[PDB]
Amino acid sequence: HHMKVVVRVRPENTKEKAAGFHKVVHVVDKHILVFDPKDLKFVFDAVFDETSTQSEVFEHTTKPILRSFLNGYNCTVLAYGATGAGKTHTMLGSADEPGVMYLTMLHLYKCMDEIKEEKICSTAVSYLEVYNEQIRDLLVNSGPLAVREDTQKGVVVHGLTLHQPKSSEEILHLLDNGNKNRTQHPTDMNATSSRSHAVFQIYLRQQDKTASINQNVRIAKMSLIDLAGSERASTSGAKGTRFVEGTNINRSLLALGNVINALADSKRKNQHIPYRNSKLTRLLKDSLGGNCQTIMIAAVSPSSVFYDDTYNTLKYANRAKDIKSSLKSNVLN
Amino acid sequence: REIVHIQAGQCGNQIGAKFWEVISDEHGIDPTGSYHGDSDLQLERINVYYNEAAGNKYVPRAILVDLEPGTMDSVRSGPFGQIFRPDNFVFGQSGAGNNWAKGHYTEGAELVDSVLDVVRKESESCDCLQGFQLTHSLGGGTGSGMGTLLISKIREEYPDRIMNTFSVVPSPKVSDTVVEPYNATLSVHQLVENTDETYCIDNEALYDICFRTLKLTTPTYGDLNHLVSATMSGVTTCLRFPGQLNADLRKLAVNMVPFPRLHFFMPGFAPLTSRGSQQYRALTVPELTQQMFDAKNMMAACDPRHGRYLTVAAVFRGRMSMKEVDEQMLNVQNKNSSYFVEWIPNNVKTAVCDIPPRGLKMSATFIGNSTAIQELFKRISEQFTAMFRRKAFLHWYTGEGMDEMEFTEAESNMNDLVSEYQQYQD
Amino acid sequence: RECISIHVGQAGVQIGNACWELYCLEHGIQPDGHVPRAVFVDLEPTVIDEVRTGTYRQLFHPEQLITGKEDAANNYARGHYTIGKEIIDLVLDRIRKLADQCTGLQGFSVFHSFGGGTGSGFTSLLMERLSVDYGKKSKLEFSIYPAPQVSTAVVEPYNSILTTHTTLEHSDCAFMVDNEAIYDICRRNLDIERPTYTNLNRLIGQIVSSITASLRFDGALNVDLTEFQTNLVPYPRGHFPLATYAPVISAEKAYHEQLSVAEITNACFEPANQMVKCDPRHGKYMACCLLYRGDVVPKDVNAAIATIKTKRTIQFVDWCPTGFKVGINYEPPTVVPGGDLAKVQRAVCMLSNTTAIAEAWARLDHKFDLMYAKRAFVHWYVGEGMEEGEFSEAREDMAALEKDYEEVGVDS
Ligand SMILES: CC(=O)O[C@H]1C(=O)[C@@]2(C)[C@H]([C@H](OC(=O)c3ccccc3)[C@]3(O)C[C@H](OC(=O)[C@H](O)[C@@H](NC(=O)c4ccccc4)c4ccccc4)C(C)=C1C3(C)C)[C@]1(OC(C)=O)CO[C@@H]1C[C@@H]2O
Ligand SMILES: Nc1nc2c(ncn2[C@@H]2O[C@H](COP(=O)(O)OP(=O)(O)OP(=O)(O)O)[C@@H](O)[C@H]2O)c(=O)[nH]1
Ligand SMILES: Nc1ncnc2c1ncn2[C@@H]1O[C@H](COP(=O)(O)OP(=O)(O)NP(=O)(O)O)[C@@H](O)[C@H]1O
Ligand SMILES: Nc1nc2c(ncn2[C@@H]2O[C@H](COP(=O)(O)OP(=O)(O)O)[C@@H](O)[C@H]2O)c(=O)[nH]1
Ligand SMILES: [Mg+2]
Ligand SMILES: [Mg+2]
Ligand SMILES: [Zn+2]
Repeated sequence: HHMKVVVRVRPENTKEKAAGFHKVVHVVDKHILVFDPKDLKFVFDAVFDETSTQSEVFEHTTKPILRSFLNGYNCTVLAYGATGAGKTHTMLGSADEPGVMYLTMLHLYKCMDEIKEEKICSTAVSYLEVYNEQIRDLLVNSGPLAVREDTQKGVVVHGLTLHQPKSSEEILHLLDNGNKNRTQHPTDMNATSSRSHAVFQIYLRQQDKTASINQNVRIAKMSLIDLAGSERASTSGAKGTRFVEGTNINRSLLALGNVINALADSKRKNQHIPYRNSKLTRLLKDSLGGNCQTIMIAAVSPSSVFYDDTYNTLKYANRAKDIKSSLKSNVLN
Repeated sequence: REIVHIQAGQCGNQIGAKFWEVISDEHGIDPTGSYHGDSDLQLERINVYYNEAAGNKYVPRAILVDLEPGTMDSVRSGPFGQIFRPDNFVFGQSGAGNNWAKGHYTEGAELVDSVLDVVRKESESCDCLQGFQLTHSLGGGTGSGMGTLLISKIREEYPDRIMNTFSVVPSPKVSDTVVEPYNATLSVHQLVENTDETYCIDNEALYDICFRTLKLTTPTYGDLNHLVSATMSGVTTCLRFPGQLNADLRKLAVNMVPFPRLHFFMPGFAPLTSRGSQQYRALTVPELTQQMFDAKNMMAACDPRHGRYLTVAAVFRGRMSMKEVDEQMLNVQNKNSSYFVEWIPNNVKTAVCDIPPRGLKMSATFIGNSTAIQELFKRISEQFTAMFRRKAFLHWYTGEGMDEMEFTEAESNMNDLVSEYQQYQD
Repeated sequence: RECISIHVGQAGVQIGNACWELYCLEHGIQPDGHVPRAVFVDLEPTVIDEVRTGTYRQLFHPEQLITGKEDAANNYARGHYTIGKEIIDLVLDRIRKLADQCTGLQGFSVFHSFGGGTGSGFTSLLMERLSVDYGKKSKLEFSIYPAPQVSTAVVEPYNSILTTHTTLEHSDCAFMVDNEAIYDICRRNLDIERPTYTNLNRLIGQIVSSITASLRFDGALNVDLTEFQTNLVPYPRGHFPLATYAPVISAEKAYHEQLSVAEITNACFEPANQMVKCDPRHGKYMACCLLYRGDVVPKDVNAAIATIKTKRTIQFVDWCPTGFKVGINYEPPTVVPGGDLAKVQRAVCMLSNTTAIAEAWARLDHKFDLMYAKRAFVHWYVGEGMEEGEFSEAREDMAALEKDYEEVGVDS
């Protein structure tokens, strides 16, 4: 159905305490939120409170992943929100906390392990970034790998290395290499800003076997998206590489925002939603556009500077809610 | 502000001789001579196309990129041919084979670094760079392959500075080459994704507009090229003049591209009257908009009457009322509300220079972003599949280190580019 | 006492050269006399260069002529954020260097052209940085808002919904002169299908002279600049009166010139004479500052206005008993030696807030939506340090300007 929108907040930050300013968004109930000035009541499929932990985001986020994986439906996950707001603390985890990427990989590994015999999966692991709208493999560090389409259509990056999980932990070790391998530079706003969008996919051919020979396989790729946080001109405050990087992030997010509006109405008519606008949205065309399910974790936070960021995170929630996907089967023979 | 022209391939070169033949007289620059300029205004802004060295030798700041010696050796051995500093000639005495793959991957790919070298010597000239002019044909090796590479590298070195492209899209009726859609579909692919302003010209749309709108019975190439070079002077150099309302490449870009594809335009000149007789001087202004907005008179092949507009830019250059200009444009927008798209309240971008084309009273360059150009990338994309299906002359590409997926890619891309353009015709 | 001026954008500079021309022309200060009291800002050198090349060349300091050799761009974002940022400091420095030299000033008469790049975007932050550095003054911005059908830029509304929202919280009183509804005056009230831009500029160059020039000049009923925003703005929105002139007669054609007060005042409220396509279609006036100049008896006025107060088809607002600031000056107008302006011995430069701009704003807002509804030229601003925020959140802004200009009138 429609992608599920989850609103995730972060404990009061030094900045928030210093403002002393009401929380931007306060949840009356975990699902119900009130946004600041006015008399704004939003409802979601789910929301999380500032008290609500990453481990609540874990359970809630991974349950639709379990469903989609047993269905064979590709899982996509979008962490959206500005820098600072909690995309990495959700996705990566806190340092202490297991992250959603580890918990969903443990979850996937669980889905295959629970039933090894019917479901024999191969996992291939493909961690990439989108930096300056160039795609690079994080695991093989090289020049940006050429973008191709498949013979039919759908955009694939050739040369994204695969690995199979030796253990669950071994993916974390390689994935931390992928997490350093994305471009990062410190900012005033973040201890470390992601300069790029990061996309952990895996290629799971999961042969279900029947009779002597074989049944159908379900094919899932799953996708963890750590978007870069948006910045602004006045927020960047630095020209040069910092501006061009920040403007390159902002063009890609606009392209994505146009895609979401076009899906909601103009795609219901036709092709029009512009998958072409970014490298991410070209690969996302066969990922989301090819199959359900997606989930967006809109990270917000209660700072006053994050007001434009978080408000436009919740505007993005309305846009992603306005997106209805049908569920779509994914089967190979 | 500034720009640095680029003469990719023979055609883009041959035209370079005509673009610079013109512009120089539009700037009083004799062969190696200086500014003889009949006025004093044709000099406060020249820097856009030249450099100061001697004090009489303002050299054109272009690049001459070609794998065929005999070509640049005809442009350098003729009229204004002795104005380019020899450093500008980036030749490739290799076999300039008519293959897009031979000028983009195998033979052009070597000569590129010795080009980028100079494109940087000229960009790091002085003041502030605006962008680069690019001339070429989408129907050959050194044009569509090597010249499309030159830009894919330029757009990585300065994703800030603009990129105007003057492409000679393969004319319908007769193709002046055989693999044409191969060299073409492969370059348009690069164009849609690097340059951000393209002005597509058709050797036969010109012949028509040059044999019926000029009673000219023997339209040599020098003429076609001359006509084209007349528009690209009303675009750039022109707006680097004063005006009641002036623009510049960005205004033209920032008013004309609703969607980042880049979009391709269709230039049209204003006073296009045969010599002696037709010198009717019916150029008050309603006669220029009469001109520019007709079907015929669009240097493109396609007819605007076959598809809405997204933007228009009447870049006038000749003293006129900002009322009889800004007015006329309106009635034009209402007589043809049918074809003009609606989700843009004012499609038209009126622009007004002061000084006109040297010897004329009043002109106006037209830069139309119509959805009608859909019916050309259709054409090209058809000719592709009809021959790509049988891999026709494909062994000349693969045998040069190409890919069977590379042709697939370009067609599909540029074939999608057709799709999108229809999304606004509706 | 004084009022600096900041002519921003090519157009705000062309109008600036013109208003600046009419000045010395009525003050006996030829090409090379005193010193101006203003600055000139543009991100396109070639235009401010027309003030450096053309007439009035040496009447300026190369210090009050700011340029950014770089790029203009017909987009707000670039001109506000990205590019126009780099210049602002330097710009400010002059309106802080020129603001210091004087003696107890009153404000800055800003000149900008709403739907431009340098005129929209840059000034948006210039006025921005002023309302903080001198919140204790007058900020009267003289705008040339978008022609109602004869716009130029394709994006115009993007640039003018963004200059309005950013300046709104920063101006004191925004004068407005519509470029197209002036051409009607050049066609209908002067007869000429040859109106160069150089003429509309002579005309605003006139109405404006009535504002500062002659009013800061002694008279029988002086009107400070503060007096305006006081007697002219009912509410803190940087409210936008309309400029109008009376003896807009042709200096060649007709000649009834001798058109005693009783006539020139009635010629202001007829909608075909108001430098604005905001024809009083319903818009109740709420305050008018009739600036007269020349030979005018205060009874002729305190009677020629009384007749008007009782025309009722001129319906003033309810909550406004009397909304007529009579400003009388002495020195008659001063027409260009041989332009096309009549040359009378009296004029009426009436300006006013009308509920009428409830229209003009509406029609300009609706424009914006049609393109924003498809993002049109949005990628041109986002790529220039803006967001879905500043558009959608400046749209919501003017939305409460369609409701504001509705609620302050139409109701009792
Ligand atoms: C006596 C007289 O007035 O002669 C005119 C003339 O007869 C006409 C027919 C000219 C003539 O143009 C052509 O015949 C022509 C030939 C090949 C391709 C295209 C056009 C003219 O040759 C062209 C020439 O154009 C210019 O001088 C412009 O500055 C033009 N220059 C060039 O194209 C140029 C030509 C040779 C060498 C260097 C420059 C220009 C236009 C736009 C931007 C920059 C420059 C003009 C007015 C004339 C002649 C000389 C007969 C016309 O063309 C132009 C571009 O103005 C053709 O229709 C117009 C109307 C003119 O009245
Ligand atoms: N009255 C009057 N209006 C003018 C004049 N020049 C331009 N305009 C109007 O102002 C707008 C044009 O703004 P532009 O000249 O495009 O831009 P700008 O505001 O100078 O700044 P940039 O976009 O960065 O160049 C249009 O609506 C014109 O009709 C002028 O001299 N007088
Ligand atoms: N819910 C959370 N609980 C506690 N602290 C958090 C939480 N979420 C984020 N923070 C902290 O806030 C800071 C920024 O979080 P981070 O996840 O890196 O932001 P981001 O949204 O991904 N930034 P960027 O890549 O530039 O987008 C880090 O120090 C996090 O540990
Ligand atoms: N207008 C125009 N077209 C030209 C000229 N020369 C070649 N062409 C066109 O260019 C195409 C051929 O490509 P060509 O320029 O020979 O390629 P290259 O030289 O190998 O890069 C044909 O469609 C020709 O009509 C010219 O001087 N003017
Ligand atoms: Mg982050
Ligand atoms: Mg300008
Ligand atoms: Zn008389």
